[PDB]
Amino acid sequence: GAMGSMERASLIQKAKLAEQAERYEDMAAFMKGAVEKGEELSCEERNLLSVAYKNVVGGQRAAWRVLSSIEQKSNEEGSEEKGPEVREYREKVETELQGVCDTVLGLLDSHLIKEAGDAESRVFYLKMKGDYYRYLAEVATGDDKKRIIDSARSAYQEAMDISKKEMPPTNPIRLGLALNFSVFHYEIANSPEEAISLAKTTFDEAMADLHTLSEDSYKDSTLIMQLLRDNLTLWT
Amino acid sequence: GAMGSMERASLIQKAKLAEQAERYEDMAAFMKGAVEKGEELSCEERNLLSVAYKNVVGGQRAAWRVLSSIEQKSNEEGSEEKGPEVREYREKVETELQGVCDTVLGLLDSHLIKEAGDAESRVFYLKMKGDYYRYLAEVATGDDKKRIIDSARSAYQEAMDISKKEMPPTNPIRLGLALNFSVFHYEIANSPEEAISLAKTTFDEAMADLHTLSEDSYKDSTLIMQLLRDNLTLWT
Amino acid sequence: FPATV
Amino acid sequence: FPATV
Ligand SMILES: *CC(=O)NCC1CCN(C(=O)C2(Nc3ccccc3)CCNCC2)CC1
Ligand SMILES: *CC(=O)NCC1CCN(C(=O)C2(Nc3ccccc3)CCNCC2)CC1
Ligand SMILES: [Mg+2]
Ligand SMILES: [Mg+2]
Ligand SMILES: [Mg+2]
Ligand SMILES: [Mg+2]
Repeated sequence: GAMGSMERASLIQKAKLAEQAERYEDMAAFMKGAVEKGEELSCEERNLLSVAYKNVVGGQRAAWRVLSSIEQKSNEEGSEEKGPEVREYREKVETELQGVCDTVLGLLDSHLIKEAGDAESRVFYLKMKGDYYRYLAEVATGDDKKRIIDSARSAYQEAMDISKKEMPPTNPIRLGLALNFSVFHYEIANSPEEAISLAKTTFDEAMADLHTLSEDSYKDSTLIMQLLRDNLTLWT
Repeated sequence: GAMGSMERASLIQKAKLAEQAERYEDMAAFMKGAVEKGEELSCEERNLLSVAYKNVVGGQRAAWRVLSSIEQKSNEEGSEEKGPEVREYREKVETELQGVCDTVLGLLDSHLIKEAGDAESRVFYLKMKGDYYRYLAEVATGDDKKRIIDSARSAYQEAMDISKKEMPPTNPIRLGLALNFSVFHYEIANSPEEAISLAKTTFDEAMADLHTLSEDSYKDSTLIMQLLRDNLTLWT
Repeated sequence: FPATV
Repeated sequence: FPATV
């Protein structure tokens, strides 16, 4: 690790600076360094880790979709042959994306998940594990595609089971997990009914628990509830 | 060069794909590879090169300004000491920026400028040389700061002298050069009057030559004339 | 594209 | 910040 010589606190400080500067690749590298110190992450630190990689992989996924679209068009009838370049460059971006996903999955496996005993931390990491397997699934086309999809499903399901037992239906982690697992069902598992059912039930159960919340908690929960509604609107 | 094994045409094709995917670091690497094949660039290829590096360095400059602002605030009275991290991370971004500038200046020196005989190509490259010395000047604080500033000035002045002799006052390259040299005067050389005079004279001389243009040329020229006006509005 | 967090 | 191209 190129970050092995830097203090944990300095890596966290720099991650925050990198965020302010919209330098998400640097932010992710700093957070990887922090994780690799081997201490558990606080809530704030878990959020820095997730923001960093979400932004990096988000950019890769957007690029991959642009390139995949061009490639798909090149394989329509009447399309002029332009050689291997579009495929090569899509493969290049794809490989980089896979690399980032493998890096995140690696941090989760060594050793964030196994050390996470509190529900909020364990659910957060298992949601991340489902998310990064989901990104792998989006680009998977070969022998392991079903196993990649199942790895996402398994991680999300474990997270769901803990979240339903240990957290209130308005908990933002529980909500965000449900949002993303619903998208997994719709976009990856070819299960739009499961996606819709999950989003609806999650929204309605949260609605019924809002009365217990402070103004600030209410704000946090309703923000994610609106994303559930936005998806339901898209799908129905 | 990691691009040494790829065909020139394939590098150009991939630069265009990278642009579509907003992958400007890749775009710049592809264009560096293309330049390093040692053939002159066409007009379209020169524009790919400039777009790629402008976007890369533009992002670095924005980040550097965010970090420099934080650093400057940390050195005000009553500011709590937070250690070396802000300076270190500003230095890191700064060094990367300098590296990109040195890379571009290197391509121009080896051997784009010396092979550029037509006015449009020579002015384009010398404008780029002024621009990348200007970015070096923005972060320069030491013994060589005056020489960096003079290197920008010298390149812009050579470009200006050729452009006035060989190109019409509406030529977009001539206009863009004047725009940027005007900003050099205002922001780098502490010469706001020179900046204003240059922008005004350039705008007025272009206005008087618009009658000679097609609709498409008129569109190209007026777009850059509006940037001159925007700056004049900012400065007066 | 649907929302995720 | 002023415009450049
Ligand atoms: C305490 C802890 O472990 N995490 C804090 C939570 C995650 C961040 N958060 C959010 O509402 C956003 N992000 C996520 C929500 C749910 C799961 C993962 C991430 C919602 C989207 N905007 C950014 C913050 C608050 C609770
Ligand atoms: C033929 C040739 O060598 N170059 C084409 C010119 C540069 C691109 N261009 C422009 O108007 C934009 N960029 C630049 C203008 C002037 C100098 C350098 C770059 C103007 C800003 N939007 C992108 C194109 C047309 C002529
Ligand atoms: Mg592949
Ligand atoms: Mg159910
Ligand atoms: Mg320095
Ligand atoms: Mg004059």
